[PDB]
Amino acid sequence: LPKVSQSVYQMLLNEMVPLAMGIERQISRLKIEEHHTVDIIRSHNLIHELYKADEEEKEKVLARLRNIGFQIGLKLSELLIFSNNPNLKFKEMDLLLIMKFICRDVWKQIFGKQIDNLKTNHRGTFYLLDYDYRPIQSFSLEEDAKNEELKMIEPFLEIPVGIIRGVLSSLGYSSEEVICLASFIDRPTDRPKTAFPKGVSFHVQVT
Amino acid sequence: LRPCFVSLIDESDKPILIYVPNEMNDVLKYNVLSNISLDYFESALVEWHSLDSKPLLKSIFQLEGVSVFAMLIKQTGLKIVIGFEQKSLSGADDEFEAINQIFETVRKIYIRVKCNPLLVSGDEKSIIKSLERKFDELFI
Amino acid sequence: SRSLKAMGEEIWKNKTEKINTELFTLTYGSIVAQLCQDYERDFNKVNDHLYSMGYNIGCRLIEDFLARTALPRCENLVKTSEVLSKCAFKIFLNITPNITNWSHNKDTFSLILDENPLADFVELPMDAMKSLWYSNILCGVLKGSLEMVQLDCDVWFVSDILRGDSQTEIKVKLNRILKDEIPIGE
Amino acid sequence: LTAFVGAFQLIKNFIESISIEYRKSVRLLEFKHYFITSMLSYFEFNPLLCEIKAELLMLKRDNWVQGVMATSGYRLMDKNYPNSDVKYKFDLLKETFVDETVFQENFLTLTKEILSLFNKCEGKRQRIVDILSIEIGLLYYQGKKYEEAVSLFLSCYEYYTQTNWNSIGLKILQVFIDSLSHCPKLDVLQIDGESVSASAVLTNAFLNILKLCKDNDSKEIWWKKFMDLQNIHLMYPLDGLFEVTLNSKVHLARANVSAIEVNLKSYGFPEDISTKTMRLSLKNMGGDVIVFGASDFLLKKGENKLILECRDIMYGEFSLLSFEIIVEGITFVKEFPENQDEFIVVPEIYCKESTKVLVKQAHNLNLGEYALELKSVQSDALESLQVEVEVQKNNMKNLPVSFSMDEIQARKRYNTPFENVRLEYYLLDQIT
Ligand SMILES: *C(=O)CCCCCCCCCCCCCCC
Repeated sequence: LPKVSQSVYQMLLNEMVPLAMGIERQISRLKIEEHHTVDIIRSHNLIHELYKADEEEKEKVLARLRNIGFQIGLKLSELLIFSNNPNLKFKEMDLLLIMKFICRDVWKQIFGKQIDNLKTNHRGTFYLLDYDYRPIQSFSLEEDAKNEELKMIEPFLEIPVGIIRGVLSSLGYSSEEVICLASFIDRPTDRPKTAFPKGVSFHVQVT
Repeated sequence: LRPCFVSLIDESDKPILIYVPNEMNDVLKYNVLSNISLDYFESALVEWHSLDSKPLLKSIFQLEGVSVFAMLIKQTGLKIVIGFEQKSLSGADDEFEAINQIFETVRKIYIRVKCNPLLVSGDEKSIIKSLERKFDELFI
Repeated sequence: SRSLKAMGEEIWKNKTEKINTELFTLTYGSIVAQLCQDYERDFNKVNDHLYSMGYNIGCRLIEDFLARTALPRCENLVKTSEVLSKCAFKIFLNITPNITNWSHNKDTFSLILDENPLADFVELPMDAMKSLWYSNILCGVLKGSLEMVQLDCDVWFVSDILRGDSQTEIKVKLNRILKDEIPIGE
Repeated sequence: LTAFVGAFQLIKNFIESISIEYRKSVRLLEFKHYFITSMLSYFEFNPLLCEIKAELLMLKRDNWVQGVMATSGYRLMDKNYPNSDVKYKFDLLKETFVDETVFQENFLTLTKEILSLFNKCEGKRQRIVDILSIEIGLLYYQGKKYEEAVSLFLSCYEYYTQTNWNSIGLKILQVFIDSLSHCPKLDVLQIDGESVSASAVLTNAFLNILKLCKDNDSKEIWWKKFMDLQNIHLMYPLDGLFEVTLNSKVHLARANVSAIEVNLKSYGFPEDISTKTMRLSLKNMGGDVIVFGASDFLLKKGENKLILECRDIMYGEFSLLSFEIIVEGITFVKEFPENQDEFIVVPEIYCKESTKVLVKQAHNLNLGEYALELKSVQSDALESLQVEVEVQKNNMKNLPVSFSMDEIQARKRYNTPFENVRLEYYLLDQIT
């Protein structure tokens, strides 16, 4: 079956925060393509601009990238249901089976590795813990400025949240009862020290 | 082994599309058959697959010279129901598998058209036209 | 050393990870869909923003293509066309564009996309049938890559199967071979 | 119970197989009907029990109607069948269909029995119940017993048009309208309570078929049947017959009237309509409201752009509230949504040949004697004019003015024209 290179995919999947930030500039470096002078701006410039723009524009870009991830997850859902053919139902009240499916197949198809262990409230919310989080395994600023790194690298945590939201959509629960938040609160228990120090945690709320 | 009508219904019993592959009152009859058919998915008369994680096919009923077959997609709530004639069937396993092959072909068409990343959010006027174009392209 | 054929198959078979092309198509489709969505369907110059997208992508992809292939700096249009046609696409997208429509005195040529994984399944709306390109990122990436290989080219789309034309063609006309810089020590 | 179901898939698969394989046999239906009625003999004591019996007897009656239609040719309503060249002789039961009269009654009896059996299946199966009920309705319509048909259809008056079953809606509505039309009086009917008027239900059904049916130009029959036949003021959810867009924005049209041009695509009706009055409402952020309306307009068939004039205007920002058309008898309304942030402004357009009142602080005055001056540009000939001036409270509980030294007056309404007049003023405490 046809394939495409993981490197170009990983880079493209990384690079929407500059897209989601520059679209805002166009809504609210000169050069000529053929006859008319278009303007282009770098990626790290827009990452820093998002880091220090202001709160409402930051929230707008966060919801922007959440919409992108929602589309991706919702739209890849039907493909995964066709191909893998799991044992789910349309609105299964057993959230554990849905979360097992997302942990086993969706992430195996998007990223290269199965997601790590998960908590089980059995009543309300769930936690999804990822270690070393492939797309941003090669990000950094400085030897000392680690505090700014985690605050600047925040919006890149949205596209998997959007993926989870979208996969839950078109599988029963809509985007009015479900909310999810990403964070770095996961700590490396005993794993080998990779480039990025902190794993990520997706806290998923479903009533 | 042409189909007399093809019906796609979503989770909410909103009929997505009840195409007839061209009498002036035929779409009427096929709609009545489809509406009668849509109930059996929530019926204890026949046990659905619930095994091996595969869409399982059954012959649901048959009225007034139209053999109607159906699929419930467990993991999405999509419902496919398409008809066939008495006078174009033999009933052996080879045809029972060929009609199944037609079923996956139809579901490919629906996936492809709904998967087009230019549908704005929910435009039924666009979805219906695209599905109708694909069905015309196939059955002709 | 070895032919570009052997190089392309060797690098593609055993020196790169893989994913399903459907998922890459899905991602790029999501990008273009939302750019259509949040921009009042201004197809006249959503293409410009997609060009900026593609340029920013390609300028930093070239560092990886050269990292794997390790070819010398291309000098003439013949070798640039050969390498782009034969290995540059084969590493990433696993396709082999065909080259025809050679211009006068070897200053321009055309990439024919026989199969476009970026558009495995699309039916554009009626208003887009003569406005949008949907694959501007590809030529943007090409120009960005050639910028870092230090040869400037005007690259644009002549035709697309999506709009209705018979085949998808990308003219890649060179403009000038800008030279290396020197220290400005007086 | 587990035996009963498995027996039913067994018999259903067997009848399927024997029907498909035993073809060309002239005695097929003869065998099949007696087979069905014999096989039915074992279930006689649950919801599943009633379901199975009803389904089997439904198969029975369907084969029955197939046989009688093939051997007799009398169409039952309109359900046509594949015209097989080979002839089938279903003649051993030539008692229920020797005549076309008792035939319909017998089929009605079978349908009613099946309806009862399905209705005794708790509540897990309503669809075939509803379809069968409308089959009884069509049988009554064919039998020309419209009094019962209209009463039966009053239940499912409008069920299959919001569920996107447009063809089913088209049949049920057209037959309902026809049945209501032919019989003379039918002057009082009730749906689920107080009797709704015959005119109201009739025009509701007519407008529903007009908005639902789409046949380019052959709905002219329904158009003529509406405008030749038959009031109470009635509102409606406009969406379906007309679509409205805001072309451009406000501009001057005449001396002292703002005007806004708008285009509307009309395709609910096939021919032209003389609307007596049209009105667009633009709500204000504070809460105020205004109206734009141009009356006695012949709406062209298709797409047309017209200018709406306004008389009373409050300069500022507005959000559109509701659009409306008043046809002779009916008032279509389309209420726009709320919190759009797509506000349209109404700027202070100024013209030479237009009457206006100007208010300002007085030019010449004494110290500590505050006042105001009112002018009137182009006072000229004016039949009448009244100007009302009042103050807004600011502490949100103050009123920093009195037009007197005794009472706290905050208004003085004129009744006569003026070229220039000096209004008086007295500050309360300190306001700037
Ligand atoms: C001399 O060495 C010239 C080398 C040719 C430049 C390499 C071009 C790399 C870019 C190919 C297209 C990548 C796919 C973009 C779509 C996402």
